[PDB]
Amino acid sequence: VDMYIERAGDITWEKDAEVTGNSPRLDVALDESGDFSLVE
Amino acid sequence: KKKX
Amino acid sequence: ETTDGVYRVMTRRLLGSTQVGVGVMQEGVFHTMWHVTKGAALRSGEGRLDPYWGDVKQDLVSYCGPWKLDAAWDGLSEVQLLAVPPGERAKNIQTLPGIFKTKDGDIGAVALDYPAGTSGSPILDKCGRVIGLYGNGVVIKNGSYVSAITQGKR
Repeated sequence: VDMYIERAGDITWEKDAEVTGNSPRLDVALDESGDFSLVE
Repeated sequence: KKKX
Repeated sequence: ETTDGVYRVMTRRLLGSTQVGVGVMQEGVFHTMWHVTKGAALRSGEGRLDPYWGDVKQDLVSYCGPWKLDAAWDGLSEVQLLAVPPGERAKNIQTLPGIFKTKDGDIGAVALDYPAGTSGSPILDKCGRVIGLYGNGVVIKNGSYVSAITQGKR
């Protein structure tokens, strides 16, 4: 399998950008395999 | 979602 | 072959290509999420980049050298996801992070939903520094997604 990279852009902050999405506060756990899960 |  | 910037991580077989993720080149080191490459070597032009460090629990891997990204979310300010979705140009999305509260401290987290191959897209502070990578997260009850701001140790 050929895994390769290709440039996609410069890393720059955009002035006057679209502000979207909420800001949830969640209780989560992280297992040794790198998986997050919600604490119920 | 890695969680489309 | 290691110029600074954001990059797509692609795979090709006999047919076309598929974008499996994204990563950041900084200080001659390529940074992405472990689940994107599983530490496989990466072709960059005519060259080969080899895995240097990684951690499955953090879901991170670096190529060519140690993890270089050390900027941290300030816990207060809005950030930008520099999303690089498959088949779409890079775009900046500004958001105020929420929080993953864990037994081992809090982690900023962004409630933005993109295809699997967007994994590894960088999250930026107002100075343009990479405060972490997008794409290791949880699905909440309504089906939407929340990604940790995953940052390594330099």
